[PDB]
Amino acid sequence: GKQCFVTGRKASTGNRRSHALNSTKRRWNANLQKVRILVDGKPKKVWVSARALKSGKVT
Amino acid sequence: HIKKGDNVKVIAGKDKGKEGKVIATLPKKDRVVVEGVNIMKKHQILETEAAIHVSNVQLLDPKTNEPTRVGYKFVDGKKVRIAKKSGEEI
RNA sequence: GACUCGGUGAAAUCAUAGUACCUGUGAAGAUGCAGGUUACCCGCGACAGGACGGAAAGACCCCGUGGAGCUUUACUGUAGCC
RNA sequence: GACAAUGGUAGGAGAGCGUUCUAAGGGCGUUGAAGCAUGAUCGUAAGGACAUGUGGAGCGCUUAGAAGUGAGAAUGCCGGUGUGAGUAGCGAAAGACGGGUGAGAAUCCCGUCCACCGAUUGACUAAGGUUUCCAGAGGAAGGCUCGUCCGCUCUGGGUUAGUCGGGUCCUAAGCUGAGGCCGACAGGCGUAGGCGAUGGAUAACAGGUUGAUAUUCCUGUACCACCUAUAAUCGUAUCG
RNA sequence: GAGGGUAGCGGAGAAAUUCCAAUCGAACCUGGAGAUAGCUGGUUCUCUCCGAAAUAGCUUUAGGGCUAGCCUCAAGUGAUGA
RNA sequence: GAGCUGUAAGUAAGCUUUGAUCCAGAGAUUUCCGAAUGGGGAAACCCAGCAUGAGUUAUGUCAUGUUAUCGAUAUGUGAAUACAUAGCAUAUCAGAAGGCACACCCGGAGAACUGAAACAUCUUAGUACCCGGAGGAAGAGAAAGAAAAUUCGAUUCCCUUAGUAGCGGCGAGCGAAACGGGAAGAGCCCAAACCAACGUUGGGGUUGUAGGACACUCUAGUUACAAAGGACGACAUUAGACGAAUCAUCUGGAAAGAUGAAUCAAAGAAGGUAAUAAUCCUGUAGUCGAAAAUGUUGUCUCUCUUGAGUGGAUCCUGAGUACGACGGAGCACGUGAAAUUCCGUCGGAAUCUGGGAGGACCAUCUCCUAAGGCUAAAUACUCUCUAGUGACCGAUAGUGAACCAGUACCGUGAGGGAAAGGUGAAAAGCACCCCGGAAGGGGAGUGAAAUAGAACCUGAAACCGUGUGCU
Repeated sequence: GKQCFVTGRKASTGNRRSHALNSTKRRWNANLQKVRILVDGKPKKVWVSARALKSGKVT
Repeated sequence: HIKKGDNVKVIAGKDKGKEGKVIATLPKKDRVVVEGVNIMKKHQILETEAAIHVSNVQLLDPKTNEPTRVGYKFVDGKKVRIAKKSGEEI
């Protein structure tokens, strides 16, 4: 139940392939980081992806 | 349809063409008891009367004393019963 | 216990049966086929040679491009680890 | 008329019988339809009529159409009934006689004698079963026999607590957990706090009574907590 | 003895492939599901005419297939048959 | 408008023309458990607080209201730590919870048996199972489209294109779209440039034949989208009422059958009547009827409302967006020469001389204007309510269940799962006599029939007994 607070990034699902084309299930996870950001109330620590931290966000 | 305490004529059965007086009414089973017809014997031993179907009796005309059908015409505010083949009120 | 009398009273099995022996014949080991020899009709108590006797669609052997468990320097992958 | 052909497994082709329903036409039937039983009848076959008994209300015939359309086998499915056969068995064990009940008694009641267990076949109670407990009636079925009897049928009855065991007391091992942590979803774990005896704390004994209840009813003698009105002694007492 | 815990791609085992509700080389129930079976068994009325094969080639093939040989029905050519 | 107190008998005691019983609309009462919500719990049980009240000199006891969790709104709200902000105690909320038709729809996650006569790419299959969110429908929907004509103009669904073009250990196999013919058919609102307040709320503005701000002389309530609450009479449901026409004889227990004579029909559909009925009964064709509740509709109320074109100085038209690389997924299309579009990581543009597409890619032409949001109809399905039909079954059939069947019964549990219909038209269900202890039987009687006697319509076979002709 972990997701990016700014954008909403979440893990996905797909296949892992081999040279013989055998397929098994795997997951692509988001590069979430535990960073303190500005909040209206207490400044709390939330999951924010590294892409969201680009373009300029508070910390 | 056929009220109790009336004068009827039997048109079908063992005792056909015999006038009688209605003494009981069973509308759940559609059975009418006529006085003097359909005698029964019960081992208890007594002789009494049995029930007959309402479809085997016709009302008697007050004037001709002949079988007839029934109709309604709303003479008054209430509803009254008349007789076909004539105009006399039953 | 079994055996006789009184009370009560099942089961596996079962194509129909008036169901002999010897020498042969036969899908090559016959109560039922050929030739011969024996044998009046129906019960009760006993024994176990045959009816390839009764339960179990042979676990042995082989066949199926049938299953399952186990092993490895068989092939192709993968959880983890560097 | 004249001639020629006609044994057959796998399999190919053709003509036909019978059952159920539908359309149209035309018929039968309480002076007796279908169904069921018997008969010495008819056609080359599957099959078709007629008569007589039972039966008590529906049913054929002609031409077409449609199909849940034909049974001897699958250690086939369901129901009924035979053979084994009056055969095996009737589940550890000691009964005898007298008197009653009764239609009917080796098996039911009463009395006498003999017999068996007695660190148990005797007396309590936990779990479990849930009316099998008592009285008066009954003998179809149940009782591995019989039965006048019963843990079986019918009709009515029976379980009484301030002190006994549990709750208004307490916590083991475990379970569940407000917030909180983790996790595609569903959810997993866990803090404060609760639930949870097989343990801890806690006020009653003796005798009698019914067919069925007894630290429960009754008799006699006790104990523990709480409330109400004067009082000995008490306003620094007293409760926490 | 009582109250509890460990659940099947899993538990427990002073270790026998031993146990997990009379069943365990991988429990039971319901679904995919009328799984698949080149293998055994079964397949219901009657008459008339004709009437085989158990061979060659290939085959992850040998008790299975395909093409050819041999059987049957209809339409065609017309001495081509023994 | 005359009987009634259900199946169910039967006996009592009752009610009803002063309108019983019954049908329909509208109200009131509604124990306990269950999301269960004061706390606990082995559901249908136990144990409390707070506020009033009923009884006791007083406790004990009882009744009525309220007290769960989370969330959203006002107030009081030291901490550690100066002001504050975590925690906290109150007040309010038709706020949420759970079930439901194992039907239809959209997402997350996602097998194996099987086929390829083995098998791993492929297929089964994005199917079965599970979880989440709804709705009466859901989803899609107003061109950065289809194409190559002297063009069309949102989405959805049916026919055809077509088993074509294609994909494929090029094996098994998978498999389209545009055009064309039809059902149905309306389109609008926001961000920015600009304008005045204290970044907020109002106006303005919505686009490709390029639109708008800015300067220029400049006038249809659509409550299914397009802005959101209410008042005005006509049909339709939820009880019903009228409504034509037949008499004789024969058989028979009974006539509706047969023989004869009549009638009606906007009514010859059907069911019941002692047997087969247009004229015996309930009905049918036709017409009429509504206190009261609930739907649809249409004529006024009511609530909003700025209707047109030439010029383009300058400014605005959606950014970590489009796009690229790496690893995947989905398009009929298995990375392949793969365009078109989604996810994870990392880089990363331009601003109408702009940008995207036309199956790698470049140039020329043509079409269009992404990165914000809503929208009825044609379409799919049936647990239920009313009215109907069938060359569909007729008790081993038809739903597992025609009988009080998800019942008996079996298992610790999830779960599995039966057999059983028929007297007669009418109970008229055998008064009475004889054998017993009773069950049963023989007479008499009721009934057309009692071998129709409630183990009751007909009554085949297997199988079990008695007597006889021939042997």
